[PDB]
This record gives sequence, C-alpha cells and structure tokens, in this order.
Amino acid sequence: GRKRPVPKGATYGKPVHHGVNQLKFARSLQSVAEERAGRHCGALRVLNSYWVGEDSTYKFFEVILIDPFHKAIRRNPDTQWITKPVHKHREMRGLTSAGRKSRGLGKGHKFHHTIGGSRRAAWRRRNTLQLHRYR
Amino acid sequence: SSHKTFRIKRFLAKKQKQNRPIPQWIRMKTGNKIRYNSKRRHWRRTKLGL
Amino acid sequence: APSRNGMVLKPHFHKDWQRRVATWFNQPARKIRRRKARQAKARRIAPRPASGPIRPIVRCPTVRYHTKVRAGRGFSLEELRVAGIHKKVARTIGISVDPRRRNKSTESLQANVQRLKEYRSKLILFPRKPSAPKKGDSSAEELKLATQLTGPV
Amino acid sequence: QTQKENLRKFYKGKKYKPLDLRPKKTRAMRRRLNKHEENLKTKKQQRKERLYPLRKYAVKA
Amino acid sequence: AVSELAGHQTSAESWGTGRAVARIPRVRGGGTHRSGQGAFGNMCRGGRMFAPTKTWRRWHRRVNTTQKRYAICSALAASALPALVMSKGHRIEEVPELPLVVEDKVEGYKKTKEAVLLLKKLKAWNDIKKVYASQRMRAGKGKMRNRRRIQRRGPCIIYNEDNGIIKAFRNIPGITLLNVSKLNILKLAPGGHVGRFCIWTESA
Amino acid sequence: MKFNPFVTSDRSKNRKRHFNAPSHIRRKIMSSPLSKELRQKYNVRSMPIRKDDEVQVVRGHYKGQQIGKVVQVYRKKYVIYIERVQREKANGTTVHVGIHPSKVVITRLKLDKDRKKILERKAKSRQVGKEKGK
RNA sequence: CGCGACCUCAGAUCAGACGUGGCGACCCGCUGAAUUUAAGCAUAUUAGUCAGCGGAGGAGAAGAAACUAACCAGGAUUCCCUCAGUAACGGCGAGUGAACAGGGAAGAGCCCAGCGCCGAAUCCCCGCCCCGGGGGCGCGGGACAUGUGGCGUACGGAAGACCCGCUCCCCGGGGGGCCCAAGUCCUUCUGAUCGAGGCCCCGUGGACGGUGUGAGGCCGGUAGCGGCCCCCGGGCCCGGGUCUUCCCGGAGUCGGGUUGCUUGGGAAUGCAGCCCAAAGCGGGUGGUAAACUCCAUCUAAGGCUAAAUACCGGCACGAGACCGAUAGUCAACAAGUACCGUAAGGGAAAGUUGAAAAGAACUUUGAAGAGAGAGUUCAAGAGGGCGUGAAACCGUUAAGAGGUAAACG
RNA sequence: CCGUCUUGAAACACGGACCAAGGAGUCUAACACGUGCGCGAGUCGGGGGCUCGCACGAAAGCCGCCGUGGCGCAAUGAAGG
RNA sequence: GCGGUGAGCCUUGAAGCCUAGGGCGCGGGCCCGGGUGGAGCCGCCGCAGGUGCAGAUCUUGGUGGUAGUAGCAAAUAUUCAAACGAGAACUUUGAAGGCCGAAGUGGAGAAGGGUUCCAUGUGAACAGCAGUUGAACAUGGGUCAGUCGGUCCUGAGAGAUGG
RNA sequence: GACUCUUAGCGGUGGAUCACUCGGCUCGUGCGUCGAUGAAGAACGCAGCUAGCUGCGAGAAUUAAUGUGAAUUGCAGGACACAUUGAUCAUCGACACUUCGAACGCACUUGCGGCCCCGGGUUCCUCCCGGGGCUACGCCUGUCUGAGCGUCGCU
Ligand SMILES: [Mg+2]
Ligand SMILES: [Mg+2]
Ligand SMILES: [Mg+2]
Ligand SMILES: [Mg+2]
Ligand SMILES: [Mg+2]
Ligand SMILES: [Mg+2]
Ligand SMILES: [Mg+2]
Ligand SMILES: [Mg+2]
Ligand SMILES: [Mg+2]
Ligand SMILES: [Mg+2]
Ligand SMILES: [Mg+2]
Ligand SMILES: [Mg+2]
Ligand SMILES: [Mg+2]
Ligand SMILES: [Mg+2]
Ligand SMILES: [Mg+2]
Ligand SMILES: [Mg+2]
Ligand SMILES: [Mg+2]
Ligand SMILES: [Mg+2]
Ligand SMILES: [Mg+2]
Ligand SMILES: [Mg+2]
Ligand SMILES: [Mg+2]
Ligand SMILES: [Mg+2]
Ligand SMILES: [Mg+2]
Ligand SMILES: [Mg+2]
Ligand SMILES: [Mg+2]
Ligand SMILES: [Mg+2]
Ligand SMILES: [Mg+2]
Ligand SMILES: [Mg+2]
Ligand SMILES: [Mg+2]
Ligand SMILES: [Mg+2]
Ligand SMILES: [Mg+2]
Ligand SMILES: [Mg+2]
Ligand SMILES: [Mg+2]
Ligand SMILES: [Mg+2]
Ligand SMILES: [Mg+2]
Ligand SMILES: [Mg+2]
Ligand SMILES: [Mg+2]
Ligand SMILES: [Mg+2]
Ligand SMILES: [Mg+2]
Ligand SMILES: [Mg+2]
Ligand SMILES: [Mg+2]
Ligand SMILES: [Mg+2]
Ligand SMILES: [Mg+2]
Ligand SMILES: [Mg+2]
Ligand SMILES: [Mg+2]
Ligand SMILES: [Mg+2]
Ligand SMILES: [Mg+2]
Ligand SMILES: [Mg+2]
Ligand SMILES: [Mg+2]
Ligand SMILES: [Mg+2]
Ligand SMILES: [Mg+2]
Repeated sequence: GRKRPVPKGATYGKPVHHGVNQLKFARSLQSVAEERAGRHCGALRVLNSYWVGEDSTYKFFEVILIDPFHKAIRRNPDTQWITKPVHKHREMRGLTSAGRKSRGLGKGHKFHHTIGGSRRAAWRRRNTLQLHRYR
Repeated sequence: SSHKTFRIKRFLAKKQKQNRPIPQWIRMKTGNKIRYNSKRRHWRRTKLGL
Repeated sequence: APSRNGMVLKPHFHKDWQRRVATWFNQPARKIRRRKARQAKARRIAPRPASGPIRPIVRCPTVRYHTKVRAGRGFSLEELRVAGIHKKVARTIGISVDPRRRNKSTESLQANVQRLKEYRSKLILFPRKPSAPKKGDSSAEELKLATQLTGPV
Repeated sequence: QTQKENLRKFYKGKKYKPLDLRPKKTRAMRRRLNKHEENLKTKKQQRKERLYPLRKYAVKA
Repeated sequence: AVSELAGHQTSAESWGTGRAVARIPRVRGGGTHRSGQGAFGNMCRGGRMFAPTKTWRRWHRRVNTTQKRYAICSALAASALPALVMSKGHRIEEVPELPLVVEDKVEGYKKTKEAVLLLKKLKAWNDIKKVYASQRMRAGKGKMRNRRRIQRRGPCIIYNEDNGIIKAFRNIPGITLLNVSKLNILKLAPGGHVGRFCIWTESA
Repeated sequence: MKFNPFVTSDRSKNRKRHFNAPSHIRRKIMSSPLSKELRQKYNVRSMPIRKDDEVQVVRGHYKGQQIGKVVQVYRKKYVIYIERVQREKANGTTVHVGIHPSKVVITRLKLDKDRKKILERKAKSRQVGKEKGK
C-alpha cells in the first residue's frame, strides 16, 4: 500500500482523515512500472507491459518501448501512429493498457462516473450551471 | 569594500553611469512630457539592492 | 428561517458555483459557424445529398415509445444480403451499414429491404470515367436531374 | 553572404549538412514525418481503395 | 461586467483595535504611500465595488409569439390613421393618401437620384428635411462610446422583393427598409410609440 | 455606411492610427487639393504635398492669393512651411508658421519620374470609374 | 590449451539520431486540505475542491459494446435540450444526486496477436549509379526462424471446385502593394471657422477620423461580384455468388475473499493493496445477499481513429444601453516603475499652456530670487505641474456690531 | 448638541476638529402570492433548423402537432395495482 | 446612460462655478438676472441603473485651532585682527586662550558602503541658526603588480555518480 | 484705534466640479506558432550630442533584400542630382546574433583544464603567445574493442 507521507503520523484535523497506514494508491503497481521506465528513457515511447514474477518484496515487469525516430518505425504504416506528438509520455497521461484500467472507463451502467471521458470531465459538466440567454 | 569581485564592480559601474541628469536638449523634443530624471539615486539616502 | 408557508427548498448552491458558469453569449455565433459548415460541406459533395446516407426505419425501443418509429444508425447485414448489395460497396453508394443490428422480426426486415430497393432505383450513379460509362447510368439521366437533395433522404 | 552562399552550393545534394545550413523552421516542425512517409499506405489499405472507391452519385427527388 | 479580480489583487489585513484607526483592512508592507491604507471595501479608494456587476445578468427577454404578432398588427393599423402618424411628428400634410402605395417599378431602382426624385413627387420629401434639420450631437458620454451623432426617424419603405431597392435608398438619412415578409416592431414603432409613416410597394 | 467588418469605426482607434502613424502613411494623410486648372489639365483631384511645390493658403490668418513655395514638410507634426507665411517673434527673428496641408491648394506641381507615374495612375483609375456610368 | 561459435554484459569525444527547459486559459494522470454548513460537534458537508506533483495538444480525452434493454426492441464516442432536483444516498438531519428511453449537433470506421498457409516472400545500413526521396545495382554489411512480410480478426475467415462479372486504383481561395465621386461657390459671423443665409453637386459613397468651432462635397477614408500589380494555395492490379472440406481468438487475468479510498449505487458503483486464483456449449452483464432452472444479451484481460465539444494564456481583429483619471486593470504617464523588506514577497503617486511657441525682445531697481514698464495672443482674469478653478482655511478693503461663549425659532 | 443603543440621553454613556470626493439591500437561481398582458383545455420554442452578402442585425421573422419535452387536463395506495 | 420626440438650444457664448439680484413650490427642488467660463447641453414619452450622505475610532486628498507655542540644554571655550565677499558669531589665514592626552577627538586596515575620493564652478533647494562652507548641485579627473591579496590546499561541512 | 464676530468684493491656499480621453473593462470572431539549429528569463553593452523608456547585439536606436518615392528633425553634420538608377518609413524571406540561463570540458560571491588543427616568436621541436575546432548527462540503431570456474564445439 501507500504510507501517507506525513511527519510522525500527524495529519491535522477531522478523524476521517487521520489515516496513515492502511491506505492504497489509485494506480496499480504495473502502471508505476511503466511510468518509471518512461521517465528514464524519455526519448522512447511506452507501448505496453506485462508481468514476469513477483517476490514478497518486489514485483517485476517488462515494459515494451518504441524508439519513434528509427526508420524501421517511421516507414511502417500501422505503427507510425506512435510517432505523432500526441503520444508523448502516454504512460503519464494514463492511457497505456495498465494505466487505463485505473480510470474507470468502460461502457454501461457500471461506469457512470466517467461518462464524459474521464472522472473530471463528467464532474465538470454536471457541476457547471448552464445559464442560457433566454432563462 | 576594496576587495570586490568582478561581477560586483561591473554592477556598480552601471549604477553610476545611469546616475546622471537629463540632457537639456531632451526638453525641446516634440511631445516631451519629461522634466527631470525621476529615478536618480543618492549614495547617502537610498542604498542599492546589492 | 422558514417564514410561514412555502416549500422546503433545497437549492444546490453550496459548491462554489460561480467559478463554473457556462454563459451562452456565443450562441448566435455558433449557429452561424455550424451553418457555414453545412453550406461548405454540401458544396464539397456536390450532387451527393447534403445530409449523408439513407437511414433505415427503426422502431423505438420501450413501451412508452413503440408506436412511433424513427431513423436508425444503419442497415443490418441481413437487410443488405436480401436486397442483394455488398456490405463494402454500400457506403460508397450512400447506404450506411450498421453491422451490429439484429433482425428479430420479418415485417421490419421487409420494410427496410423495401426501403433499400426503392432507394436503389432512385439514385443516379455517375460513372468513374465520365468519358466511358461502364455500368452506371445513361448520360441523359445525369443532365436534367443531377441536383443535390436537401433534408433527409 | 558570399561565404554562406558558397557553402550552400558546396553541400547542394550531399547526404549530411551542417546544422546551420539545414532549415530552421521550428523544433516541432522538424520532428514531423516528411512528405513521403506521411502518405505511405499499407497494401491492405490500398487494396481496399482500388476495390471500393468512393463513388459520385446523386439522389433524384 | 467589471473585472472579477478588481479590488482583490492586494494583500491586506485588518490591524485590530490597539491601533487608533478604523478596523478596515489595510495594505501591508512599508515604504510607499500605499502601505497601511485601507483596502477591499466598497468605501475604500481603490477597493472592490459593491456587488460587482456579473456577466450572467439576465440580459435577454423572451416574448410570446402571439404577443409579438399582435404588436405588429397594432403597429400596422396605427399607421393608416393620419392623426397617429402626424402625432409621431411626420410631415404628411401633402401626402396624397394613407396608406401610401407606390407601384412595383420602384423595387428595381438603381440610383439615388431617381430615389430622391420619387420622394419629392410623392410629397414625402419634407419628412426627409425634418431629418436633415435634426442632425446634432448627442449630449453626454455617448460621444466617447461611438454614439456621437443623433437624428430623426423618417419614412419606412416596405417592399416585397429586392431588385435594387435597398441600394437605391440606403444613403438617404433616416430611411428604414423592411422586407414585408420579415416585419419588425423595433422599426415600425420606434421608441415604443405607434405610428411610423410607412410607404408600401404594391406587391408588398 | 461602412459595411466592411474589417475596417473599424471607433473614435479612439481612428485617432490612435492617426497620431502615431508611420511616416510613409503620414505622407498620404498630408495630401492637398490641386487647383482648378490642374484638376482639369490632369484628372487628379488631390496629391500628397512635396518639398518644392508652389501653393497658396485658403483658410486662416495667412489666407490670400500669394503663391508661396513649400519649403519644408514637417510630417512629425502634420504641418508644412511656406516661404512667406511668417511671423516674427520677440527677438526680431522670424519663424515660419506651420499650416495643415488640407488648407492649401497646389498651384503648380514639382514633377519628376515618380510624381509623373503616380499622377498617371490616379488618372487611370478614374477612367475605369467613368465607364461604369451606364 | 589455444582457436572459434553463441549467450549475457561492458567501454568509447565511435557513425548517425533523439529526450531534458519554458508557457500552462482549456486537456489528461495523480495527490488532496481546512475555513464553512449542520445554529454545538465527531459521520456527513465544504470537495474529488484550493494549494502541491507530473504530462500534452491546437484541441485534448473518449471511441466502434464483455452496451442498453425486456420492447413490435434499440446500436461507437462526444456535445445540447429533456429525463430531474427524479431513482437513490443521507447523525434518512443538514444536505447530496445520476442513468436509459425520446429530441437534436455531428456522423466513419478499423487494425493486430493467435490459428494457418506462402522456398524470410520482410526491414535497416553502406557503396556505386540515374531524377529533385524516387529508381537501379553491390559473391556489400546487419536485423530476423526466441518469427519479419503478404492474406486474414468475430460483421466470420480460408482453401478447393462450380457459376458469373470484369479492366483498376494511387502518386508526381489567401497574403501584400498602389489607386478610383462630389462646393473650399456667393453673402455675413469669428481669433480661426467645418457656423448662419442663398444657389448647388455626388450618392451602390450622409460610417468614422483629421483639419484653428460644429464638414456627404478640404484631406484620409467609406461604397462598388471596382481596377492594376506581385506572391502563395511513375507505381499498382481480378472480383462476386453457390457448394463441399476445414479454421477460429488476448491469464497472476477474470473471479472470490478481505482492507482502504470513492460513488446516487443501496448485503459492497468504481479503483487499489494483499491472499486465494480460474474456465471453454466457457466467460461477463441482466441495480437485494443465496441455491436451482429457463431465457435474453455481449465477447474482457491488445491497438488506431476525423467531425460536432472546451479555451480568464498567445497572436490578430471587431464591437458595447460599460468606466471616464479617488472610476476603469495595480499601471491612460520613464509601471510591476520609484520605494520598502535579509528573503519569500509587498507595491504607489502622477493626464489637460495655446489654434500656433507667437514660451515675453528691450528698458529699469536688486547680489540674486524676484518686481515695475513694454511686448505676444481673442485671452496671460491661459506665463512652462500653466483648461475650468468649488470649499475648508487665510490676507485685505467695505459695512454693521460686541461685558451673560457663539449659533438658532 | 447632534447621530446611536436604551425603560430612560443635554448628560459626568459612545462616535464626531474642519472641507471636498468616494461610500452601504445588489445580482443569479428557486419558490409563494398579488397585479398587468396574450392564448385558452390547452399553453410555451426555451434547444435546433431555415431564411439578400454580418451598418443597425449577436436583432427581427419563420417552422409543426420540428410539440421531443415541461407544466396543466386524475386521483389513491408502501406496493401489486 | 438608451430608444423616441421637440423643423429644441448653442462661439451673437454650452457645461460648470459664483452671487447683499428677481421669483416660484408645503417641500424634494426649480426658473430667471448678473459675473466668470470657452464647447457642448436640455425639455417631454418610454427604458435601464454601480442613482441622492453628517455620522461608520468610515477611505483617500486638502486645511485649521493649538502656535510663532513646545522647543533648537549630554560630553569645560572661546577671543582679536586681516582677507575674500552684495552680505561674515559660523569660511580662510595669523595671533592668543584652551580640550582629546598614545586603552586619543592621533595614524592605518577588515566587514559594509559605492565615487562619498580630488579639482574647479554654483549659491535655488538640502546640511532643523547662518554660510563666501559641504559628504549638497554641476562639470571634469582619478585606482597601474611574476613578488600585496584572490587564485591553490584541505578544515567543520557541503555535494553529484554507482546504488 | 486694536482685537473679535457676521456678510459681501477682491487677493491667496487648495485641486472639487465640468468638459475632454492614443487607457481600461466586457463580450464576440479568426488563428492557435517555444526550445540543444541554444528557448523563456537575466546580465552587461550599443546613438555626434543620450539618463530613463523603447529598439538592437561588437555588423549593436541596426546590415542586406523587397515595396515605397523625398525626407529625418531638439541642435548640428553631411547627404541624397530621385536614371551614373534612391531619402525616409514600412515589410522582412537573406545575413548576423556578447555573457549567463535546460546551459553542454570541470567549477562559480572564485578560477583551472584536456585534445586536434593553424599562425607568430620557432624557423616540426615542440616550450611561449594568438586564433580555430571539439570536450555534458540520458538513451536508440549500428560499429569497434573487450569480459566471464555462462553454454558449447574443434583440437
Ligand atoms: Mg468530515
Ligand atoms: Mg483490473
Ligand atoms: Mg545609511
Ligand atoms: Mg445531421
Ligand atoms: Mg495485414
Ligand atoms: Mg453632463
Ligand atoms: Mg515539458
Ligand atoms: Mg457549525
Ligand atoms: Mg453559528
Ligand atoms: Mg465552532
Ligand atoms: Mg467529496
Ligand atoms: Mg491546482
Ligand atoms: Mg485523441
Ligand atoms: Mg448512448
Ligand atoms: Mg418537474
Ligand atoms: Mg458530493
Ligand atoms: Mg502472423
Ligand atoms: Mg474625396
Ligand atoms: Mg470635426
Ligand atoms: Mg467629417
Ligand atoms: Mg462521499
Ligand atoms: Mg434480484
Ligand atoms: Mg485513443
Ligand atoms: Mg489622477
Ligand atoms: Mg488626480
Ligand atoms: Mg486609478
Ligand atoms: Mg477632475
Ligand atoms: Mg478667456
Ligand atoms: Mg483661461
Ligand atoms: Mg480644457
Ligand atoms: Mg488644472
Ligand atoms: Mg478646448
Ligand atoms: Mg488655472
Ligand atoms: Mg469696521
Ligand atoms: Mg442602562
Ligand atoms: Mg441624544
Ligand atoms: Mg450625569
Ligand atoms: Mg459602546
Ligand atoms: Mg472624540
Ligand atoms: Mg458624495
Ligand atoms: Mg399570476
Ligand atoms: Mg451607470
Ligand atoms: Mg461626506
Ligand atoms: Mg520659546
Ligand atoms: Mg579630562
Ligand atoms: Mg586616518
Ligand atoms: Mg582611524
Ligand atoms: Mg538651515
Ligand atoms: Mg571632499
Ligand atoms: Mg473676505
Ligand atoms: Mg482637474
């Protein structure tokens, strides 16, 4: 889990927020792996990742990267989409397969939280006040 | 002080070259609206940033 | 405080609302901007009918609305098979296939086959090379009636 | 200007140029795909476009 | 609307009551005239105004369609009466007939010379000279706000189709041109008062 | 009225584009009418004033029929100096009184290759206008 | 006991490339309060909000059903109107609170892995040779059988026969410049007039601005589907229908338990940790936990995608029943300036001579500042912080009065 | 000797030396009733769309059972109904 | 302030301001005369507000009374003559009389200041009297290194890389 | 007669009112563009007389080119016959662009290198001086040089 980074366990105010120990992080351990490979290799593009064994202490993932400037990749349609600038650091905007699952996307009644395209997009729309011209 | 670095001596050189009156021929330009150097510094009253 | 008589109101304004207010003062601006993109698209597709493909007849899906009928997303593959036109030529003709729509009944199957055949007799198909008509249409048919259709097909 | 124009002529068509001779436009614009691999299309995509081209039709009223 | 940040982009705190000054908030720091002088209130120099004008005031009003159509009919019927048209101040003492109907050759006019000559023959030209007499400056702060010149309203030409009739007038001061299929209460009753003098074409 | 939505009508924006206007735009703003002889000898109505034109004043205190040579075009103040529009100051010395070139009238032009070709250009564009009188 | 394959792994100022920082209005991912409200307060609320951290684009995200439904069925996403202050949550208090159908805007669909067949049919690099990357060579290197390319993806697909139909497809308006109608007519005002009379002229132009007041006609412009000028916008190649024989799918994932946050989600809506941990007529969903059984529905654990949508930042424009110099931005001006503070940071005041400098020559008293004459100007009762120039307050002249402080009815 | 709070102010209660200028029941939403108007068992386009080329005009007009929908025309029961 | 309207008003003088001038209205207020002023303004019918001030230890700006008052009193001290000068209690030169009294009121530095250094000129402001003086104002000038310091070294400590 | 009080005229002090407005604010539209090819930012510099603002980079209140067609202007200066072919302003596509800064040899309230090429004193010899070029981290493809009681083969 995620220990809350507060000195000596003293969060301040309101005992619903007194939690330090049993707290959990919102993204998964696989998604934390894809971020750490993408921050180190900034010139590459994170494609996807998988699981190769745990431990009690550690957990190991192999992360598939793509160099977007090699001409075995820029000269291949159906993989040259990742050379577009809108796919830079796509593990940090949370949209590889591992980080996508923490966002609550999906179709149906189980996924009404993200029915604009994210949780913040839905929340923004149902909390603006539409003041038309002819109220 | 007498012991100073080079980039402080050059900082003090800029601040005493702009510590100067306005030229008298400036006042005769068309659309003047300026009459004295309003940002003139004195060593005894207003100290420098440095 | 409640004063004497009236509703127990619960107004939803406890949540810093005036930071998020969508005014509508660009409303006549965007009715003009949308309308200038209808007029611009309709002259890009110059005899093609200004509104997109033909849409099927679709029965509305609940007990409140099943007496009325509307236009759907597209024609099912079973309607395309028995009207006898391929599912990959049909978008090039303006028919709009919908591949995930089932046909549970027969007379709603037949009403869209009848719609498809009546469309196919009605559209005018120009040849690829205008200097050499292969199978499309007669050149007299393409002259006095080659106008763009307005509104839905 | 005479010196720089001679160098532009010297590297007219060599494989690699100095960085101050090759064009400046914008850092982001130098990263985009050039005009040949922008319009490369696969064989599965270019078989679909000869078999099923967009037709020119009209619908009479 | 006034700016959302106006009067609040200062750091200011009240001082309390040990000091013998009022308990209004005061600008902090030192060294300038601004320091320790009042802030944030509507009574403070350079403060926020009271109830700052928001942009979501209800600017627009809707009127029922039957009520808008009945303002038109009441405005057209008031302009067939010579008393109500003259009380609106128009110079129709030599106009041959109300409602004044001219024939559809007028709709294909091109030049302003033949346009003015039409209004002189129909004796509707003294009404244009009351517009030229009334051209003066507006009084007030409108002159800084692009509303410098004011003038009288003149006649209202009402046509069926444009074949040149808009370009032919368009330049005579105080001439409103209405298409008959799209009539407007803001132009057939200026100021809210009935009885604008209207000139009709025969097809309209 | 103005129908172009791209040219403005705003009083404070038209004054701003007039008072600090660049000096080749000030040259067009500092134009002047031609005389009645020169409007029909040429076909041009008005022409931007030049260093050595001859001109006469039609408004103000120095109004009269004396012909004066332009002696300086002071585009910084939108004003021109003519040889005999003078007054003497307290010293006894004499200064020129600047007057705005919209209040003078060019009685002869100072011609050269550039002022010919822009004087045939302003004559051609009227002839395209006078054939549209149909 | 060396030589050589490969595998793992090092070092280079190796040959060629790429990332880092900024901005951040809007966008995505995290992290995440407390004022406050509950008339106290601890759950709730404030609020998935401020602040904090990361990452983008001209939009972004989302997206072609592991969907909605239960009907005579709809059919990717996004946005609008409505559903609706409703179902539901809630010290069931305060408060909170969606979705589906319906109507619109826009509309577009696709690709792998796998399974298989095709003599790896594939890609990068280098060298030479022909066009301004193309094309062609190399007993040239290398990647790659630990799997590149073609065909092909759930809407089925393939291979065979059989019937039928043919001649393909792709690639090599905008910007800028200069111009275009008509009174300085007569008379009279004025310091000057763009005024006031009179006689008009242009009008597809009577918008606005400048000009010594107030201008369609003096000047720039304005109007015009007005003009002229310059500049930019070889490759590749069968398809369909029937029939037989075959081929069919993503795992420490689903799912279950439990803990924590979250949600309208209520015997658990989503997300995460940890433990357990799959199946193949299976799996998911079918808003009350469970067993049983019919039925419907979709195909999760891989990927791409325009439009409709957002925009307090940027570049560039246009407008206003807005403000008019203590107002409007803090800033109409040498303003984030002077100044203050070690620093983080805080942060002003200040517009107007006149049409034109014509900015007072000269004389005279004084050491000078300052005066007196003289002069400019329509005006110095406009003299360089100078338009107008109020009051508080002060000097002076004039008039009236004065030992219960003035003032007042 | 005025403003103020107060049972009670000339007060030995508080604030006020003087003058100018600024200075405080606003706007949005939701209700309730009262009043004016239009239509009337209906009513309303509010969203969208259509209309010489956008001075005014970001206005105005039009749609058709685009009337989808809101409210109203039927109540009661926790619910089957 | 906006839509209308007064063939409204105005350089033959608008607004504004002033007024022992004339009046009107119960009043809110208004009209007229006069003076000053120098370019715009107002009436009716509607429309819209950031719409009326004596107060808030109200905000900002100005100004009084107090008041020519408190004051210009810590560390013993001045005087005569001359010079320059419009002008001398305060400048300079001389003469006297004195004080710091070598742990200085002396002679040099480190921090810190930043041109104050040095000439000449001014005589408005500033130096809380005054100045012919100045650390003020103006105009010029001035800091020279193989050996004197920095630079180099490590100290308490600070700090990347591998992890 | 002073003083004080009241009122007016005139004179001050003061800067309200009024008129003005190259400024804001608000709404809308169209675009929607930074950077290792050195950005944003900062420093110092640059004019005949020049402090600030503004513009600019040792080519420094700008060079070229193109359009424009006689100025700029506070003073001076000398220009430019305007075709022996161009003043000025605008545009801007050519060229230039000091130091710091992601900031790039290492370091920084300071300073010291290393490598290669060129020049000068040398008269290849590499000591001195000047000049030029390179010398950051991460990472990809490829190359070269390796390492292993890793897996093996042939000896
Ligand atoms: Mg709580
Ligand atoms: Mg999961
Ligand atoms: Mg000091
Ligand atoms: Mg549509
Ligand atoms: Mg393929
Ligand atoms: Mg006024
Ligand atoms: Mg970044
Ligand atoms: Mg409470
Ligand atoms: Mg309370
Ligand atoms: Mg409390
Ligand atoms: Mg919450
Ligand atoms: Mg934040
Ligand atoms: Mg996207
Ligand atoms: Mg849906
Ligand atoms: Mg309701
Ligand atoms: Mg909530
Ligand atoms: Mg394969
Ligand atoms: Mg003209
Ligand atoms: Mg004018
Ligand atoms: Mg005009
Ligand atoms: Mg909650
Ligand atoms: Mg159930
Ligand atoms: Mg996507
Ligand atoms: Mg001011
Ligand atoms: Mg002021
Ligand atoms: Mg201000
Ligand atoms: Mg004022
Ligand atoms: Mg006067
Ligand atoms: Mg005056
Ligand atoms: Mg004035
Ligand atoms: Mg003044
Ligand atoms: Mg004036
Ligand atoms: Mg004055
Ligand atoms: Mg007396
Ligand atoms: Mg009491
Ligand atoms: Mg009392
Ligand atoms: Mg008592
Ligand atoms: Mg009290
Ligand atoms: Mg008191
Ligand atoms: Mg007031
Ligand atoms: Mg009612
Ligand atoms: Mg107002
Ligand atoms: Mg007051
Ligand atoms: Mg005394
Ligand atoms: Mg002693
Ligand atoms: Mg000493
Ligand atoms: Mg000493
Ligand atoms: Mg003194
Ligand atoms: Mg000295
Ligand atoms: Mg007096
Ligand atoms: Mg003033």
